[PDB]
Order: sequence, then structure tokens, then C-alpha cells
Amino acid sequence: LQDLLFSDGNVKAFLQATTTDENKTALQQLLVSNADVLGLLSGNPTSDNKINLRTMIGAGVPYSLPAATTTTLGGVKKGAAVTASTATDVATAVKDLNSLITVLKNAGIISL
Amino acid sequence: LQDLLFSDGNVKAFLQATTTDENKTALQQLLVSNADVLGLLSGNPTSDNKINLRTMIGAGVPYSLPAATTTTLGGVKKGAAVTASTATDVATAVKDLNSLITVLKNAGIISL
Repeated sequence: LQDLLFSDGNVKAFLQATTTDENKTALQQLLVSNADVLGLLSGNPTSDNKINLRTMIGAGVPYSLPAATTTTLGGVKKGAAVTASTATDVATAVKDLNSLITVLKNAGIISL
Repeated sequence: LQDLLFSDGNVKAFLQATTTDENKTALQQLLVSNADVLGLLSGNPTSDNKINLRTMIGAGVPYSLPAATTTTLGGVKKGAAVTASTATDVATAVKDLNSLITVLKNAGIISL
């Protein structure tokens, strides 16, 4: 009787409660007009759909913290411990300054 | 007449335009074959469905920037201000080096 009453085969499969993946694609298209949402409903959105779906919900991509560069904000590693200076001569004061410089160089806080 | 024409109860509920949550689960299964997409359509995907849905669209999880460790890339906090050195003796030069070391230690740029 459903064959006598309905022409569309995707509708008929829905009414029989047995749909193929192709029937589901067509039925999704009857229910939703946004192309990026249709991409989501397929379970296999295109690259363009993915970008647009994130825009649609205001979502970001997985963020990876980059190392600091001389031009670009980034993360650093924390420098090793450095002892306060008790230098009473120039040679030692210079030794202590250099220890700080190397620590900052080691942590990528300053350039080589 | 629909009772005389169709055997499937979930199809019949669809044709009456009145579906329960159970009818909707069954109708989803007639329309879509991918198990992870069926999880999404339920509104309550399992843990496995969630992982697979993200894979399906190439999405990442919420990213949290970890602190730098000696083995693993991470973020740092920016060090406090440090004055350029005008030291003319060793004691002062060492004092200034140590000030840099403590600043880098305070910001977790180098280890204690």
C-alpha cells in the first residue's frame, strides 16, 4: 500500500523503518538545508565542512603552545636554579653574571 | 489503514508523526549505518563514540597548556623585570647575575 501511496524511494524506506546509507543521505537533505550541517550528519564532513562547523559553534582547533621566538609570543621552559651572588671581587661577580646568562640561554629565554 | 498497510511499529509511528525516543532510536538505525554517528544522533554518545566522532571530523580535545618540564615542551610565565648591570666590581656583578637567576627561577624558566 505504501508503494501505491508514495513515489519517493527514500521516503518509502523511512516509512518501512529500514534505511540504507544512501537513503539516509537523501532523508538528511529533506530535513536540513545547511551544507556544513549535512556534512556533519554524514559522519564524514569535508575539510571545508569542518572549518565551517567550528565557525558555526565558535570552536577552536587543538592548541599547541609554540616556543617563543624573537618575533612571536610563545612559551619558555623555566630556567635552572641560580644562587644569589656573594661576590667581593670583579672576577667572581662576572662568574655569577655569566651563570645567569647561561641559565637563561639553556631555557631558551634568550638567544645564542 | 496504516495498521493494515505497514507491519513495522517504528515506521508506523513516523507515519503518524508521533515518535517516542525508542521509535526515534529505531528510525535512526534505518537511516544511518555508522555506529558512532548513531551515537551522536542519540544525544548521548558513548566514550568510544565521542573519540570516533572527533576522529571522523578531525577535531581535537580542549587543549590545556602544560608548564614546561625538563623533558616536555610547555609554557612558562614571563620573568619579572631585571635592570641592566652597571657593576664596576665583582661583588656587584655577582649580585646582578644572581638577580637574573632568581627571576628565571621565580618564573619557572629554570629549575631549583
